Amino acid sequence: VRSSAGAVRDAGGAFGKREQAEEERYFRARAKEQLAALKKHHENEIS
Amino acid sequence: STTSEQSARMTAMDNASKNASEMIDKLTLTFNRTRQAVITKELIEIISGAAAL
Amino acid sequence: TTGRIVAVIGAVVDVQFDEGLPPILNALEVQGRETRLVLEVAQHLGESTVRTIAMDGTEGLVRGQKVLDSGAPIRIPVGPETLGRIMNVIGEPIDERGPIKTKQFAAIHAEAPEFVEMSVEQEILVTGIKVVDLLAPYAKGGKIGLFGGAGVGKTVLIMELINNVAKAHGGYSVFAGVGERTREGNDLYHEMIESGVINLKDATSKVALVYGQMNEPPGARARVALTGLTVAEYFRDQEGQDVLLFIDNIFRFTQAGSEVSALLGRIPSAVGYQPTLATDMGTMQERITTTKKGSITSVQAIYVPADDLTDPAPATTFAHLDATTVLSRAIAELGIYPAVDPLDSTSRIMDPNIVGSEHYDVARGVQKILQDYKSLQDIIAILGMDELSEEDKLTVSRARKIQRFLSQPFQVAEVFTGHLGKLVPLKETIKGFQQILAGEYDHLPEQAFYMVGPIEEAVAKADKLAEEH
Amino acid sequence: AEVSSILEERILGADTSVDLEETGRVLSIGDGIARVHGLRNVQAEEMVEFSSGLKGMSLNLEPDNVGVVVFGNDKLIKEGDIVKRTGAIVDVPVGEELLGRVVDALGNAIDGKGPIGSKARRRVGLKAPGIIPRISVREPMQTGIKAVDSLVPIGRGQRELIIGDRQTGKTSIAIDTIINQKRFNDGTDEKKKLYCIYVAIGQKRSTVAQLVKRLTDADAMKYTIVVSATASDAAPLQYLAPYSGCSMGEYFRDNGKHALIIYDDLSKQAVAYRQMSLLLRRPPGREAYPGDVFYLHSRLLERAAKMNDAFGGGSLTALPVIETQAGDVSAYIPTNVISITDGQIFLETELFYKGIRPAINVGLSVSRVGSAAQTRAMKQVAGTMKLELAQYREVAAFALDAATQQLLSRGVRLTELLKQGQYSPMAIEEQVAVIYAGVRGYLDKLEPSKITKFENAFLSHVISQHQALLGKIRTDGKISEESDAKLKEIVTNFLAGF
Ligand SMILES: Nc1ncnc2c1ncn2[C@@H]1O[C@H](COP(=O)(O)OP(=O)(O)OP(=O)(O)O)[C@@H](O)[C@H]1O
Ligand SMILES: Nc1ncnc2c1ncn2[C@@H]1O[C@H](COP(=O)(O)OP(=O)(O)O)[C@@H](O)[C@H]1O
Ligand SMILES: [Mg+2]
Ligand SMILES: [Mg+2]
Repeated sequence: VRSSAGAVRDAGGAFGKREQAEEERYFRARAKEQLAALKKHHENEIS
Repeated sequence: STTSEQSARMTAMDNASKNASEMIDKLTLTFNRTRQAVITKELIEIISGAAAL
Repeated sequence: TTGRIVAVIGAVVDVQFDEGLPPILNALEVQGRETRLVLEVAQHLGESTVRTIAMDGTEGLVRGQKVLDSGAPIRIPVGPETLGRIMNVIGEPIDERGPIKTKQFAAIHAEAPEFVEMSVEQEILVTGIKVVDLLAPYAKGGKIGLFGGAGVGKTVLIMELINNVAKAHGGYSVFAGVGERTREGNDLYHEMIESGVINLKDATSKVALVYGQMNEPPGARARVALTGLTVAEYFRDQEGQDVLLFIDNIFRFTQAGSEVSALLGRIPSAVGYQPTLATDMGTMQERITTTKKGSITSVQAIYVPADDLTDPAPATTFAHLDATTVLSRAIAELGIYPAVDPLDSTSRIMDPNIVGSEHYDVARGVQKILQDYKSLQDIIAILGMDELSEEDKLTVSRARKIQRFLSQPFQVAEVFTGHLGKLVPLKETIKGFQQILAGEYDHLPEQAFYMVGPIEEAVAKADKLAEEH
Repeated sequence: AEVSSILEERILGADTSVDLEETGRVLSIGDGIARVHGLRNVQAEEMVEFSSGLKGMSLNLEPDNVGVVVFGNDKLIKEGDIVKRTGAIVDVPVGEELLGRVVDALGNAIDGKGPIGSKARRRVGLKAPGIIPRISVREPMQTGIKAVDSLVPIGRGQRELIIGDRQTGKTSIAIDTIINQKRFNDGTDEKKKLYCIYVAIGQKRSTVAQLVKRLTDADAMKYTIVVSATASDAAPLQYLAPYSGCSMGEYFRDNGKHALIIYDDLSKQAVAYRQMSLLLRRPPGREAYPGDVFYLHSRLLERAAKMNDAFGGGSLTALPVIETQAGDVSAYIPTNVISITDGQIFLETELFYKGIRPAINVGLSVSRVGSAAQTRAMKQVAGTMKLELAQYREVAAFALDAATQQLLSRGVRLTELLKQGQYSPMAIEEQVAVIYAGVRGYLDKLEPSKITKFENAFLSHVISQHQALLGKIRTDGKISEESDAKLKEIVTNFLAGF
């Protein structure tokens, strides 16, 4: 019996949900930052 | 602080790996039991169907 | 010839003939029924008895009821007059519109095409679905599979394909509902009537329907696939033209075969399947082929009992298909729809010499990045995104953008999502994914790519998100 | 005095007619299955009768003998007995005469209260309606549970599935659905009245008695039938009870009326069928269930249709109840019925004990109809609630920035909003009011442990002072702009004053 990549999130136990949330929070933050930068670029390039 | 933190991380990872090894041993025993039970169950189903004709 | 029922056990009827026996697979008609009950011979038991599976309910049968022998297998009406109609396994209409008035009746049992008839030419069939076109492109005349458990999108995806390919397809089209919900059959009938492929007034219908839903006894579910296949075969040969053939699901054929095997005296095999699973499935899937006389594009929905792709039925079905699109529940939970698994889907034409080196390289880059993402997800479960190498975070970001960009809104899933259906031409999908990999979008947020057609729509959605920030 | 007189009235009319009837001799009786010899013209799945007035069904027609299953106890049948064929496929009484009556699987009154006045009979084994009679599901079936009416809505003619473990709250959902229909059944229009049927399979008689008294307390037997094939009833009765109840509901849908039938459980009908099939000697299958175990259910749940207006327009909803083992949804019967039904309602023990009751796992629960079969107000509000919970579930496993912190706050507020009590279903407009208050960021100020308070209190306020607004929402069936402005001011005023 072996192990394969991407198995922690295939089980869906506690580590799977923990990893999913650790990913989602980080990328929500980065999406917020990128959206702010996109708005700033929009305004600065209107002219 | 960085020296002590790295030492503590090394110790914590060692303990976590040891606990994962114990859990892996227990789960491997359970998996072997379950695999044998599944083989026997399917085989008994086949035998009962064959003898029930 | 005239025989006489001598036993009735479930759906299996034993009929005794005093004259000469009828050959295996012949259709027999029970005399004394208000409706039409047709038995099909399956075995000769000796002592002039023949075992048969009833194509209808065996309620009210009496030991001794006389039976007529039609002398031929079940013969269904075939021709351009079946278009726009609905049929049983035995070919009688169930659309309450009058008799089907054809000149040709075709037996539902026939030998598969011989090896000296196979076409060896493949050319991509563009469906307008990003994931399908990119990673598991279909092919004209090839057999397509749509594996996946329950509630993942098999029916929605196949309806979307009928909406796209069938609507703008010159040739005819056949739909065989095998052991599926009757609600869905009625919904499809009405959706086609609205679209116009089924025209109840003129003779311009482009779709022929055959139904044997899950209220039918196993005998009828095990043969409605053969009835639809016969209609498609006729349109392939005599009409000499392209055909589409949608089947939903082709696991109910196997399952219905399994519900009577034990009563026919066969020892069960594997996980309680009939011993003849592979042979029974092969003798059917081998008539759905693109010979040199015609061309059937066959799309099949294949239930996977409990998401288990190693079950004998889907496992065996895998070998009969050119392209497969393994819909996955783990991806449907995430909201990525259609939930096609990009790593568990394959196609035969997916080679650099059939699609092109740009398409092939884009597809392989996407698959590699997704596999690397899967490898990283194990680490992120212990470290956290904050502790990844500044290059690995780039892989994760690209992988999530690509994961979202494969989602697409269908024109048939308006009711669920509420969005609007998009058809994405192949060049636009290749460009979108090549750009997403090349890094030309590593500043737009992930959610901009979720449920949009071409990439420019993702840019516009990101612009809207930023403005209303 | 008159007691004996009414007793005589029963003799006064008897059954003089003795007829020349076909018969058969019981070659062998044992385990509930008789092997009759004779009955040459007995049909398949016909109803036969024994010398002691005990019924049975001829299930096996072998060349040498007929395998009969006895609908009752088996100690009273000897060898060499006599079996008389009644010449009629198994059928049950049907009609409005059955409403409010507890009956057994064969339509015999079980609560005393006299006999059934049914003037018609219907065969249990009838084919499902074709493809043409039906019409897509349009109206909503109001269940009363907020989390079911909002996140996994059920239409009329749909076949939802309530699947879970033991003691998660499935019969509770069934009873709430039954009790809620009282408001519609008491009203005037007949297009909303929904007659309920409850098939109780394998449940001990005490449980069914508790259930019947609970329905009586809520005054919900005016329109409920209870078909009980409890545990002590021979397997041939627990096998046949779902089909009897389905015939009693087919009578309603065939006559322009609407019916609701609740099989409870189907996982016990499967076991009774397996026992029957194993005692008729039919070869077993997987997990010993016969091969025809999918058919058993598919032919039964396919009768829950939605007739078009040419065929009366009547409907028949179905809410089969399955029971999984430790959440192993991947078992055999669970997967069969999951691939037979439309939607699903997953109840989970981890949610039952975490405080979420009903445990409806909104993440996995599905409903194919979805959009359709939902009132416009609920459609407007539950959509935003669904998006908010979908986003919340992604970032829930932990517990910083203002945006995601507020996202978690809103998710938790909605979660504590969706909770509910027992046998207290809420009118759809009240659900809309509560969910609107919760989703329009009003409760985000309150603590979560207090949300329930607000909920309760809020209703008891709106239910008295603002009856007019709720009547408006019900009648017009949408949150119009003026209705929205009102709702807004009511919630803003109430929040501060509390
Ligand atoms: N909404 C609720 N609020 C509080 N308690 C509940 C709720 N729903 C169910 N319960 C509790 O759960 C217990 C079991 O309920 P119920 O009988 O509905 O589940 P069940 O799965 O049908 O049980 P079984 O399957 O054993 O018959 C009841 O005692 C009841 O107190
Ligand atoms: N393209 C889609 N977009 C959104 N939801 C979908 C889509 N396809 C399927 N679904 C979801 O799946 C359900 C229908 O699944 P369906 O494909 O009919 O089941 P199966 O594939 O098992 O036959 C719907 O209720 C819907 O919520
Ligand atoms: Mg389907
Ligand atoms: Mg219960």
